[PDB]
Amino acid sequence: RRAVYIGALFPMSGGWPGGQACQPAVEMALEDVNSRRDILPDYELKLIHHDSKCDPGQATKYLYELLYNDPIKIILMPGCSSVSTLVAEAARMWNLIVLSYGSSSPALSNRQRFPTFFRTHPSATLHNPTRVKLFEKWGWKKIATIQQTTEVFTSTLDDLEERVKEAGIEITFRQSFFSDPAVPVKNLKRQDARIIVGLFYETEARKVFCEVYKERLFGKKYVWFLIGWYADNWFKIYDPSINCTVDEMTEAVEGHITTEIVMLNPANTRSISNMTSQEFVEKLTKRLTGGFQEAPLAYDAIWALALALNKTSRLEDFNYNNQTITDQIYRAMNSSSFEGVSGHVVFDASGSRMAWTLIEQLQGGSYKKIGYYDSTKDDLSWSKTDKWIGGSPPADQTLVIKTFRFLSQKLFISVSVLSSLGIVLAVVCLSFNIYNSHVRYIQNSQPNLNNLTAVGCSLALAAVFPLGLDGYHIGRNQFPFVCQARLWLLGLGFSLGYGSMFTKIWWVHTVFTEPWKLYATVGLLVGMDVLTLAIWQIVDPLHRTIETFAKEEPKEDIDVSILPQLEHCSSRKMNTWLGIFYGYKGLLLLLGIFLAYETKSVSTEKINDHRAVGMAIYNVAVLCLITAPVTMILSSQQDAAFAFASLAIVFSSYITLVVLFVPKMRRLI
Amino acid sequence: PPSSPPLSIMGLMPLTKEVAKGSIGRGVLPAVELAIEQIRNESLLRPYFLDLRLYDTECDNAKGLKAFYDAIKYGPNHLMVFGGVCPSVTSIIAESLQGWNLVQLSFAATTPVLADKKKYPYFFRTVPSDNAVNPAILKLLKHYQWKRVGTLTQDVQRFSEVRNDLTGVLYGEDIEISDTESFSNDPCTSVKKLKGNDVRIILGQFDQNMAAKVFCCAYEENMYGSKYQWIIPGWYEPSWWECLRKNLLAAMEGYIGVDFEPLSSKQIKTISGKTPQQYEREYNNKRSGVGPSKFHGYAYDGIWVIAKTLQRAMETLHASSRHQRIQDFNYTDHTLGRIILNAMNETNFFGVTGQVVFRNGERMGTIKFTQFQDSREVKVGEYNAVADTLEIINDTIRFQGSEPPKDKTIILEQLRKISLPLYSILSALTILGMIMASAFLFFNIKNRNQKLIKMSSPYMNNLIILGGMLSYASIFLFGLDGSFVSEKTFETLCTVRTWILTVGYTTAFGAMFAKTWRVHAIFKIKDQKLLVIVGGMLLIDLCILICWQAVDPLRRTVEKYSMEPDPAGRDISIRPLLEHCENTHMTIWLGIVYAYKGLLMLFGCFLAWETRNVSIPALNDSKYIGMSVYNVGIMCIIGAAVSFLTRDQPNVQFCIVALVIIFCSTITLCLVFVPKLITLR
Ligand SMILES: CC(C)CCC[C@@H](C)[C@H]1CC[C@H]2[C@@H]3CC=C4C[C@@H](O)CC[C@]4(C)[C@H]3CC[C@]12C
Ligand SMILES: CC(C)CCC[C@@H](C)[C@H]1CC[C@H]2[C@@H]3CC=C4C[C@@H](O)CC[C@]4(C)[C@H]3CC[C@]12C
Ligand SMILES: CC(C)CCC[C@@H](C)[C@H]1CC[C@H]2[C@@H]3CC=C4C[C@@H](O)CC[C@]4(C)[C@H]3CC[C@]12C
Ligand SMILES: CC(C)(C)c1cc(C(C)(C)C)c2c(c1)[C@@](O)(C(F)(F)F)C(=O)O2
Repeated sequence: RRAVYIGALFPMSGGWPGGQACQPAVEMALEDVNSRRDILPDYELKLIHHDSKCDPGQATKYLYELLYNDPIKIILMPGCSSVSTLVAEAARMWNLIVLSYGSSSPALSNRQRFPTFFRTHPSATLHNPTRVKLFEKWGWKKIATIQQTTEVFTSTLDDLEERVKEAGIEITFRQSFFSDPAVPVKNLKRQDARIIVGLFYETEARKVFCEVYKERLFGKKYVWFLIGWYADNWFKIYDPSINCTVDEMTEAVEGHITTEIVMLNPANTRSISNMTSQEFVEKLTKRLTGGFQEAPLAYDAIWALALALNKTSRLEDFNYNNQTITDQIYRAMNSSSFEGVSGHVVFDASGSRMAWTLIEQLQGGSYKKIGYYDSTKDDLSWSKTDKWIGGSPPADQTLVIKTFRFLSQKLFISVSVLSSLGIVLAVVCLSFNIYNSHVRYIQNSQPNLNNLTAVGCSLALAAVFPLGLDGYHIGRNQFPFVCQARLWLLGLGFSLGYGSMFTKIWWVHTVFTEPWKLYATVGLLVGMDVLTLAIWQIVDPLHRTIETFAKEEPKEDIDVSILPQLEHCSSRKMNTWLGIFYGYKGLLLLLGIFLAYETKSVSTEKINDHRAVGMAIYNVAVLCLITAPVTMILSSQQDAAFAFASLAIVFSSYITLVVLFVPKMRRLI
Repeated sequence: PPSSPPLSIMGLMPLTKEVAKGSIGRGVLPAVELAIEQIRNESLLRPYFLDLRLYDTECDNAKGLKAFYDAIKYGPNHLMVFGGVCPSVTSIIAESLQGWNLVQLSFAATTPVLADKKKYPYFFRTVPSDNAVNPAILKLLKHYQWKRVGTLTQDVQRFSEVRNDLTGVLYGEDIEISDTESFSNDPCTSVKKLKGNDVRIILGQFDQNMAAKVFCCAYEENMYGSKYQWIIPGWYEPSWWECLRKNLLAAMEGYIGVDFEPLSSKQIKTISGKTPQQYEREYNNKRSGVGPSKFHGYAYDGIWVIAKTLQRAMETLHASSRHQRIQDFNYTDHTLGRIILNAMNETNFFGVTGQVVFRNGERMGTIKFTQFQDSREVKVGEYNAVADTLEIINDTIRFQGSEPPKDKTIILEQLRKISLPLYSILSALTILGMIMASAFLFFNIKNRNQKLIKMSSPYMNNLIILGGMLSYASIFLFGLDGSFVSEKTFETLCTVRTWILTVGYTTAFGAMFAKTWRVHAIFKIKDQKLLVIVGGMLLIDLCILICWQAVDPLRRTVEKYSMEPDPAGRDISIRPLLEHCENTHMTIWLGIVYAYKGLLMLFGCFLAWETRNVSIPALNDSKYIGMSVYNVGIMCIIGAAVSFLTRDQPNVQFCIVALVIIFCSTITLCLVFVPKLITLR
């Protein structure tokens, strides 16, 4: 029939006015036990309580009434976290014990600095190793945090820091504040970051996001992690202290995320008290949405306490100044362990009796589920109900895509048509002259070499085919087999036919002012160019090379900047090596026109080809003299170097060989 | 004092000498009792007298808190509490007072967070937090006109709050806050992000032991010289530095530290009738071998405050009963605490620290600016803030350079200019072909009467070469900008810069066309016919000219590059600038004229296809004309394209436009009229 007083500290406003009902809840749990006889033969556990508001000052006052003018106590049951953090340091000038049911400030695990403190609400560190998972999942690496600067959190966040430095994640921003939360978010938006973690309380948060809408932080790339042990509607409620509406956060918070912890045993097993969560909840609703998820910890705590008291046995024969009873009961609790409503109710420093967590999303109006998780196995159960306005997670930075500047393939085909026509004409006149290859106005001009001429021109006319194309879906893997193809193809096409006529001209000075000396002269000529090539060609070959311009501002997508790069084969000494080569080749026709200036109105009647010969030669020479510096200089604009480039060649052939045999054709008649 | 109670003081501080802060616990007191003895010798509070009950705190919150409770229960009704030095205890006590109708005052709350009366209403203090330095800093910046900053802190309550006030005070004060970072323990992953902006200024609001790591990474990124000035608090322990010794000692030297001032600098009569020098003499005589304080005279000022504000309080209408209800007060007269607070909200007077007054709670006070002058610290100036002032003294400060390190960059404009000699080289070549033109004039006009003169009325050809010269000296007008130009009439020339070209080419290319047209139309007034032809051609000329010149036709448009320039070797920035001009709409007014002249070519080439079946060799050389025409045709079109596709690099835009024209005009005309000298010779 003995009985012992207790005092204990609860909420009614502020950070967590949830134990409104826990107070009746523990009253229920209390009247549970004095009914039973295995509890205490003599003692009947009594209570005192006071409102605290989670304002430590008022709490300090009520505490003073509790000890100084209050009945003899031994043990205390507080609520929110700051308050415990206080009273633990406060205790040991009385040698008390204390236990909290709600508070998660991890720093309290320091058994040394805090000898006489016990928890059951796990240290909130478990929230974190959840989080990295998503950070490993959706490929996120750079972050900003804000926080209210109480002890409860700062250490939590410092724990975050290392628990991702194991995975090399970066942190690149922090902030802080006490009650004027306005400015650091304004600081954030001007550091442009996409991700947010928050770690704070309700009556801060309403103010926070109220301000946040007035700087437009939501929607596509403004993701927020928060905390889950708020109410389910916290933001909807009247704020008498801002200039905001409802709908603005009803639209602005959209997309955000929460995490919290499962407390009960989710299973279905008879308790020690012949109870289970189902009938538990029924009783709570019977005794009377907000402040409910968290109560059971009492209905574990005090049971554990009284079990300590069955273990231990004078009790009313107590003093603060004594020290021995505390050590007794403290060893008791160090040893204390069993299974109860929440689960394997046992104490340690890791605060990790539990393992099972909860994820939660919000999708337009209220809170919903996505999956669950357990950390011991890194096992993640999912449900596939997510949403993003966009349909996939954004990524903390506008990522750069390195495309290529295409070559406008829609136009390639046109000049390709021109190429085919030139080919037709080439082979036409080819088989033409060789067919009717017996006459005096036909055979007395050596048209074999003219056939060669058209042939080389056909080769360089093919020169559209290889080199007009890289920057579309053409090769992407093996350029060099086609890259170098411009080179071999060129002179084999170009210089040959070009010199094919030159030989003809060579006699008009060298002879008039045979055709094995001649043919081998051409062999010497071509092979001269070719060996002077190969010394640089097969020794110093080229390769596909990439170049890039300045970064740009695309603005043709959701959010990603464009960094174009270009490509074309070149070696490191293409400054003068390549233009002086062009010059070497050009000197030939420079002298060719000198020979023209000689051989005007000097027919000699042997070979019937001088007149428009020189004309065509001039026509070519100017085109080369032009196109070399122009394709050289105008390379960085790859898009239309090709524009002049081969048109020249086309407007060579299509206005070179065309002239060659048309009068000869008309010579038939 | 037997008539009255000893009026309450509840004194809280270190008392032992086990803790270093224990220093302060006794390093201040004797001046406190000194003032007590003064007011004993004066006895203002007649009929009343004062006293204090001292207790221990030890800055382990348990002991001090229990001690507080202890002085409550086992003592009289107290009214006012003095002390609170360690932060954690005062940040506790602050909120517990609203429940007992108290007020407190102390002399160490640098912990700024206490400003929120809505949280911690009944608190007061004398010493200025780190919060009330920012005004000074602002004014400093104004007085040097530094106007760009790179903030930096480290994430804890006591500094982050400073930052989150500074951001709030510079609203409407014409300076920006560009960059920002923060860090917990490892700073260096930030300073280089900051160096990436090359900014010239540092604020730093961070605790002691981290400066090592700070500057150890600074040197490894080398921020020091003149261009980098720094601001730090000054409350560090002097000689605080004991990765590299010399590296720092060379690097750091020349920063600014800043903090609260200990004392004034001026020996004016006080409230007591005394002076600073008197105060410190009384101090050092009052002690023998105890460490010296710095937050003591502030304390003394506060005690005088307590006195005079008490006197303000008891000056009350109902002094009859209140002069006893002092005594029977039972911790609960809410009205009383309201009375006291309303009283002290407007207390105001002088002491060792100048005047001392309150704003929401906080002192208006006095400030020490210091600089680190070659292995020691020295005062540099002073900032009274209540009058929003400043005082700085020459021959005291120093920079490593001499000038105020400007805060942005070596921004420079550097209007580009094409071709130093290109105004000269090719222009002289033009003068060469020009003198050849005049040579042809001389040796042409000489003969004027001969078998060749009748082959062609050479005044037509004189007109041709006239347009030749005109077209041909057009070039220098493109040799214009950069040097020899600031007049802004660039648009004026460009009108001419096309007018000339158009006319010269037009006329001097129609002339021989018409020569041979006449030869044909006679063969298959004579000269004024062709003046009529070109007076009609004027209509095309001027009509297109002015249609282009509808509004202006020429808008001097300065185009800006990426501002990506750093090649001076002078630590500067030159935003590359260039010019251009269009009808301020689109480039359509040009293919018109190119087509108009291609039509001249083609219909003129009707004569060409005639000549291809004319039996040419009678009197003239349209053969000499055709090569010219094909040549110039292709060349002009190339120039036209390549120009507009490269309005960008002008360095060549002026070259190639020259080479086209010079080849055209010269190696057409000259080596065409040469035959007309072969003939004579
Ligand atoms: C003498 C003749 C052969 C010269 C003709 C010049 C031709 C080749 C030029 C003039 C106009 C040009 C076109 C301009 C517009 C377009 C539309 C674009 O979506 C595809 C390219 C295309 C179709 C261009 C291809 C090349 C083009 C047709
Ligand atoms: C005698 C012949 C060779 C002269 C032909 C002049 C050619 C090279 C000129 C005339 C029109 C020009 C084109 C005008 C429009 C465009 C569309 C643009 O998106 C890419 C460049 C491109 C495709 C230009 C490339 C060069 C171009 C094709
Ligand atoms: C008689 C005919 C063939 C002469 C025609 C002259 C032509 C070739 C000239 C006159 C106007 C010129 C164009 C002027 C403007 C542009 C736009 C630019 O972005 C690409 C080049 C391009 C497209 C030029 C190409 C050449 C061009 C089309
Ligand atoms: C190259 C080749 C076609 C032989 C040629 C080159 C010239 C240039 C003066 C431009 C060098 C030339 C002629 C022919 C003419 O016979 C003419 F027909 F153009 F008149 C002439 O004297 O000028």
